[PDB]
Amino acid sequence: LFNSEEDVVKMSPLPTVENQFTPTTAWSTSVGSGIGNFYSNLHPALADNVVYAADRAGLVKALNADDGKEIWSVSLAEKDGWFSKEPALLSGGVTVSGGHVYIGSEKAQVYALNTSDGTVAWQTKVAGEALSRPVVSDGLVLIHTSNGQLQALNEADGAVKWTVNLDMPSLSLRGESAPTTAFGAAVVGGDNGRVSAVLMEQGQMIWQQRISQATGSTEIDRLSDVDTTPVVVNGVVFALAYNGNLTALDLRSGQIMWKRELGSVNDFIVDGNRIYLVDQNDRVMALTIDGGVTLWTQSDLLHRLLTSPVLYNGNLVVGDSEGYLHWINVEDGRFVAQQKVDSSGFQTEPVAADGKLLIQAKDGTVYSITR
Amino acid sequence: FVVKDIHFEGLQRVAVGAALLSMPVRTGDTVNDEDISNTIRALFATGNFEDVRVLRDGDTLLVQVKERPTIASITFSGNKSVKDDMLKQNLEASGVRVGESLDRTTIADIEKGLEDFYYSVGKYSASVKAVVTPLPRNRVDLKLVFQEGVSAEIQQINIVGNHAFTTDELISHFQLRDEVPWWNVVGDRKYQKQKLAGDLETLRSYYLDRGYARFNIDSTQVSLTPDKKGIYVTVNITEGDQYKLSGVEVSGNLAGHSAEIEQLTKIEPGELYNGTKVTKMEDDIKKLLGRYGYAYPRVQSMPEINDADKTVKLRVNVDAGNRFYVRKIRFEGNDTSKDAVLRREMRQMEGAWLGSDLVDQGKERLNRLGFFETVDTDTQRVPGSPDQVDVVYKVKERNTGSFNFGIGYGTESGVSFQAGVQQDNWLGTGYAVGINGTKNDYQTYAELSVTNPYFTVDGVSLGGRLFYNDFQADDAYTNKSYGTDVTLGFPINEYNSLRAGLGYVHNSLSNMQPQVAMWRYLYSMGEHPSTSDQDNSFKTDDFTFNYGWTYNKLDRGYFPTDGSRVNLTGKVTIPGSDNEYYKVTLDTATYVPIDDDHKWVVLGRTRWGYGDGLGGKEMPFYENFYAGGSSTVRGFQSNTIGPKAVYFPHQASNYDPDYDYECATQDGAKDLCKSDDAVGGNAMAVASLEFITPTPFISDKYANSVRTSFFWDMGTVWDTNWDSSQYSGYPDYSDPSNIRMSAGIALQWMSPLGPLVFSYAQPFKKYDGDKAEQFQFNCGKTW
Amino acid sequence: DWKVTARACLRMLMSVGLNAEIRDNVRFGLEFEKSAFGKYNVDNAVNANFRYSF
Amino acid sequence: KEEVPDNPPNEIYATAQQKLQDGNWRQAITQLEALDNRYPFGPYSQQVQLDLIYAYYKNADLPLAQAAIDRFIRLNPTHPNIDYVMYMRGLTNMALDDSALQGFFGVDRSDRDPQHARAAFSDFSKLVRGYPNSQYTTDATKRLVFLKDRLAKYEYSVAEYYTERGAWVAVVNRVEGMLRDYPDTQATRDALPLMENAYRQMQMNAQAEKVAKIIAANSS
Amino acid sequence: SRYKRQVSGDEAYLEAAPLAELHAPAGMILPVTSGDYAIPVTNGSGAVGKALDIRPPAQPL
Amino acid sequence: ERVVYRPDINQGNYLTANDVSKIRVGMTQQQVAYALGTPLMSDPFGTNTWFYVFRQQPGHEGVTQQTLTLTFNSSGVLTNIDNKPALSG
Repeated sequence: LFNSEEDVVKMSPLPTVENQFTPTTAWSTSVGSGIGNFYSNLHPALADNVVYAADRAGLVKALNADDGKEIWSVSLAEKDGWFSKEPALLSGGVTVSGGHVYIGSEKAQVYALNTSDGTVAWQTKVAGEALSRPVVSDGLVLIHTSNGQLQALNEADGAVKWTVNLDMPSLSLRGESAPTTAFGAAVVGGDNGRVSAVLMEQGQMIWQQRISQATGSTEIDRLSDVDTTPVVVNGVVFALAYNGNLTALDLRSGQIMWKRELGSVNDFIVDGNRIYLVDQNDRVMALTIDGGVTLWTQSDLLHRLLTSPVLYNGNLVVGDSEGYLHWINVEDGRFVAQQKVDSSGFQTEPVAADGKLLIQAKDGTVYSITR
Repeated sequence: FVVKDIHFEGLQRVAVGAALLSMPVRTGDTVNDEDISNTIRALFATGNFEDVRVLRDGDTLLVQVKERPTIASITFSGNKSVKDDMLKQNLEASGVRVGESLDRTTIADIEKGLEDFYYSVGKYSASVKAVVTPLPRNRVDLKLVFQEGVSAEIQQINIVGNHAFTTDELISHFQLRDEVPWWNVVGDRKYQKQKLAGDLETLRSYYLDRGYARFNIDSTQVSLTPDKKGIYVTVNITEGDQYKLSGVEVSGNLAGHSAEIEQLTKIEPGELYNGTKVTKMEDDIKKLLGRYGYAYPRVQSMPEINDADKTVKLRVNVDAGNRFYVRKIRFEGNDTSKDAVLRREMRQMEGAWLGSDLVDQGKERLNRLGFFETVDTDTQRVPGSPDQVDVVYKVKERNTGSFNFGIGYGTESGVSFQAGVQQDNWLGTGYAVGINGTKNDYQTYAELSVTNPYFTVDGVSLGGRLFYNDFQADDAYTNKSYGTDVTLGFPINEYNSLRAGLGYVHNSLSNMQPQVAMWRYLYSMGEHPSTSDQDNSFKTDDFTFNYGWTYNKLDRGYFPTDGSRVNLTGKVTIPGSDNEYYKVTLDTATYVPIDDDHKWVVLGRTRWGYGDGLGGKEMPFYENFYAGGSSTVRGFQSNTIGPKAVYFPHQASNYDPDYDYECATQDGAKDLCKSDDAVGGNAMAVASLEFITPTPFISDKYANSVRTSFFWDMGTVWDTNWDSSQYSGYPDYSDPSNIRMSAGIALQWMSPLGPLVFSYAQPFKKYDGDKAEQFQFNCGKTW
Repeated sequence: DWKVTARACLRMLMSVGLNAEIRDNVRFGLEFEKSAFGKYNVDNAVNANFRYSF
Repeated sequence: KEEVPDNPPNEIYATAQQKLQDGNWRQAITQLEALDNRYPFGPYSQQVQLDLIYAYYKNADLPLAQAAIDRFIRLNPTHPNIDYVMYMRGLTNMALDDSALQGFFGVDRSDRDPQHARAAFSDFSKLVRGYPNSQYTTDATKRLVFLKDRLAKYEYSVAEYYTERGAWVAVVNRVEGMLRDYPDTQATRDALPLMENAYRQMQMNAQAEKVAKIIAANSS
Repeated sequence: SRYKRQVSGDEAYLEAAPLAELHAPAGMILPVTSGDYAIPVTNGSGAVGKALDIRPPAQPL
Repeated sequence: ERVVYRPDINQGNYLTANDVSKIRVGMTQQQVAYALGTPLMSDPFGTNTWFYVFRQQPGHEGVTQQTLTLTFNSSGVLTNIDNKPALSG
């Protein structure tokens, strides 16, 4: 037993830097102790110059967006005991709609904290732990739990209106990809490749569709499942798979258009039919318009676990799992800029609202970043 | 077309007759191209080598297959966490094993077939690169290399849907662990699909013993994050409600035996449902019918849960065979082990009926025997008779035996040798003759146990033993004792025994300091040493007679929470010894639970054994009782509780060992040293009560392997008759009312390497002269 | 075959050590025992055994 | 091992045959299995299997040799010298018994799992009844006379613990199963006084007089 | 090296007690046998003991 | 009453009080094989007599035996059914 824990991939050696912007951080504020090592999406929201936060064990704050001072540091924890308490596992990005703040949890709970003082307005238990973001859609609070269910809560006070059941494989990847609104509908994703198009009012499924190939092996090589970000624009519906091509669907019929296989892992973004992705290897492949050219790609960030793109004024900002912030360009990205080393690792989706560039670390150290 | 000449050119490796018989065509047959296609199919199916071509122009059929290197010289690369033989037997049962003429269209196939095994082990990398180098004359040296990474780690096993019960207490009784600290080791973060189906079963078996009758697991999902390093598991419990037991009515087909079953199925009205008291009632009916001549008892029970009330009414049915005779016993697999030792460890007579519990409880004794690795069993029906069966056991030896040899260093005591061999299996029957040796710079120990456990074969043992001790040491005495002993092993029943036997020992001690505490042993027994010289010696010949009765009702493996255990030992030298005395030793370790939950218990252990000589002669000082240390009275130093010895002006100690001996040695105290380091008196009486509480405060996941406790120790060791003449300048040592209580706290700890016992006591009652010390972290305590 | 186990406690209540069995169940243990030879002294005698399981 | 330098020729089997006819098996076993591993198809491929079985047997090899024999029997069960391969297969089964201890031969081992003696008597009988005009037939009968007696002494030894335990049906069954399997051997005319101590122990004095009518008339 | 006695060959199986049949007395019957039974003599001139040369066939041609 | 150790010793053919009472004269050698079970000891000394012995040694100081001995004639018919429910001492 000389030494265990070897390595196989030996990710990128972090090549040189060509700084031309020198981006700085205006302020920073720690929020409790974050997830640390548990894989769960948790990004900070933003409303009228007030950026919120969250935590997997405790408090959820409402720090200012210009100074960084607390407004209401509610605990939202459980009861106590002899000399210790038990934490409330929270997951799912924070969502803001008016004066409500919905936060899912891993104990089948959905908190509805207020923005005034942080007092919970209503609470209703669901089936299965919540791992997706609560999606506000004309009142409905549709949430994709980690059980293949699409329960759509009400906004006023609980009132679970309707749930839709989806298939689940023997061993699935993740229960992400909460649905999105599309002309009064819900284009949800789902495991095992299937992508449903359930309705908004009651949930009558209009059509389903297969997204990729399977049967490569017993369980491992058929892990393909769309769980990233179902997006719709100009009638075309894209939805990123895990192993095969992404999507080419329609609102009404849903027939398969161009089926470019390039790009199959996480968080595609449409900004004028210029779809940037990462695919099973952390390379920024600026995908084509509709099939073919695949204009350009990157090779310096191979096997360095990155996050969702940010698109900060054209520049494709994206952070890796080591805490670096290598800026990219929009026409021919060759390391336009890069930031210093932010320790503790980056594993959450960086939010790109108007102005600031809030991003949460693996413990919670959100930084407003400018240049 | 009629073929006239069969043309086979080259005949590389396939036999000529095989090539002739593989072709459905011969000389003088009329066929078409379809039969040619069937011949191509046959050449493809024979699997030797298939580069074929067919040409038919005149009167002969020109079918020829080209040779190719398509042998099986597998070699393994530097795999890290996998044994070299597992992949060997895998490829043996599944392909490329020596021969078989592996083709080119199977490399990727075997690569995937081997990668799906690495996936099963739990290493989700599966990087295999297999190349084949061609050697002359149809030979290939296939070499495969592996590029594996770190395996998967069990992440949180958080459960959704559980009420009135914390999430951690449930996982406390689970097998798949998700948080292993350096504190202790109970499991490991390693995924096992077979182990999940046992955890999902023990969860139901644990949640059913409280009255929660309704129980249905909706779904159990298992997932993994991208860049797979962790695995998440989810369990969806649905509790429903709590119910109580109402009726245990029985009905079915019994041979007029309900009169004794209604006494085994009666229940108290109002009792809560118990998920493990029904499995026991079923096994208690499976035994009453088996004891009456029924081999395989079938018992089933369906609970009739009535809604709108807390009532469940079980209905039980039984049916148990006809006779199923078992008149045969065969043992196979044992080598160099007599058959006669295998038939004595089981309770199953040949020619009698079959009992489903006897043939299974015999396997337990065969396993507990010791020199066996795997003991299987099989019940086969003989042809003909429909009831007579044969039971056979398949055993495998373990190759018992050892040879210990150790050498020490210059450790301020001298070089120490050690040599021992027992092998525990002398010749077939199961004798345990062994020889030992602990040759230190002062010690000359040697063991000669020739024990025999089944003489007069009913369960009674009989064992002889010789020994030689030369413990040259100091007291302020160089001893040398050699002898032998032989005792038996009368077994009464389970958790009960009784030993009795004879003995003999000749002991000679010399170079001892004249302390008055032990200076009446010779003055009464013949001798009369002088008060000036010290070189005097003394030796006796003893004829001992030992006896005792054992009792161990612990009802637990190594963490007792109930029961008791008592043992006595004696020794009498009746007919011919130079010193007559008797010494008893009684001690108990009873446990008492305060409630119906094995978490709050209180135990109490006492020790006794007062013994004085008879016949006008005192008891030897080398057989006295010592008390103290972290074993009996925590808070005091090692075995220093008895009466303190004192000397007189006998300072001729013959060139004092320079601080090895003190307190009126050659250069010690001239007058009345008033020694410390007491010597234990004949009498002894200690007792200690101890509460046990759950450990505050750690997570409930691993809060069942600490077992902190609050104890309260006390005891006394006095001498029944010290003196009463003019010795009024020292504290009286004959008063038994000299107890020294010492309470504190004890902290057991099952470390990743064995158990340890931590205890910080505090003696709050002591008299003049007491060696006090704390923080005694003694380990190895498992009794 | 290096297969150390590093056992600790499986008169001495001491001797943390290892078990270096390689070929034929022959070990190379190195115990660190600390025994009481008199009444109150536990000093020394670290040692190493052979453990030939013939 | 060793790098045996066989260019093509049988000059590599010549030195192996010389070492086999030299009282040295362990060194000549690799020299045979190498030629077997690399050329098990040509003219020097039939004799190599027999010469390798003979080298594995004289080297006291484990069931690997039995497997090598069962492989020679499976491929080509037709040979004018086939009676030797069955004799060797029976010989390994017979030799797989005599251990009697860890490393010594001092005690009469006759009651230690006699499953290999029954796995050799069958093959020896099939050999002696199939080809009765061979040259290894005279020793087969002389070996069966001892092998069947050895099973008789195992039956007599397993029918003795039950007569002292107190179960007088098991010894009756084991002597009934011995009087119809090995009647004319030893350890069978001595178990008759052991069936009489049971028939008389169950109040059958009207049925033990028949046993004490063969004991007193069919023996000394 | 646990089996070294019956490898080089020895006269241990030889000089065994012969197989004498058992003749039932007049009036009673014996438990007739089947299965394990010594085949007829089938005598010849083969060597027994250590004189028989345990060797593979000559060439074998 | 030396109470040290004596395991339960039972020897074959567990009989009852409702199974023996069905045997009558001359039915066959077949219904007797399925009414009580196959016999444990026969008489190979040239006769069809079957021995149904029910003997047990329960615990300490106890031996009970029941020697149900019946003999069938040549080719079937039973003629000499005999029952012994007491251990003659």
